[PDB]
Amino acid sequence: MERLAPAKVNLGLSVRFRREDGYHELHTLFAPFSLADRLVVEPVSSGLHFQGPYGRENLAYRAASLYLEAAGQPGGVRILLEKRIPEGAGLGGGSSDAAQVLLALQALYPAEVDLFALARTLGADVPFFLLGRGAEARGVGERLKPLALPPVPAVVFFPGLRVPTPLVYRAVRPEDFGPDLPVEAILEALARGEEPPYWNSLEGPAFRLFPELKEVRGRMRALGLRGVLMSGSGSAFFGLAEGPDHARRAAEALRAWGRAWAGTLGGG
Repeated sequence: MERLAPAKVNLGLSVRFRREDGYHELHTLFAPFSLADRLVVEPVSSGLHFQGPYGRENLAYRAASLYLEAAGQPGGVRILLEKRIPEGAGLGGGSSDAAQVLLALQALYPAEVDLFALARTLGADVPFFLLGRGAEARGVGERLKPLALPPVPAVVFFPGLRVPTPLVYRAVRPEDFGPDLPVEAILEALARGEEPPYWNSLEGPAFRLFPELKEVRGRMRALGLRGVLMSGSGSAFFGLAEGPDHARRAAEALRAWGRAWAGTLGGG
């Protein structure tokens, strides 16, 4: 079986306050983006044979192991993961990989396994990717409500500036806290091709600590992209294009400074 595991971007991210539990309450939109890892998943008589980054620590490996356990060890599987999405950049490739492995095994080895229970065990964004569409999220990003997003042309850019993800959160200050995102107005702005009334509260600390990031945004703005945001905790950025040729040409120009892809954001 072949599968495609699409990326996501956070189409706006607002840090609402610090919770009684010490994490930050978010309000954020998750939008699928068409850049996708390719997975080949095939049943075999025995064993779990996995090729991809991180070996046994890969979320998709853990997904397969959990599934086969839940299903009463119905047989083996061979999984090949070909990465197209950069890792640890706010794009959710690993979570998407794991979702597709769950869905593939569900088809290959039906056994009334509760995929969402497994996905919540795996955590991160696996429950989101199982939905196959956009979502509005609260809590720490895990409390989901489905959201229909208009499909629009977009560009994702990866500058190669990795820091541990807790850093950007530890750097957040009360002065960075925002209101809820105006969800309907953001959707309207996407469909109308306007500048969306969104923000990413994490850009507060991130641009203060890493001024290189403002240069990334400026470069994307100069190519005509609208609504340029760092995606979640970063460091990937996205921007909205006027049309598919514009997305392609802006992505091509950005390759001078890093990795870029033209695609579609939203769609379900």
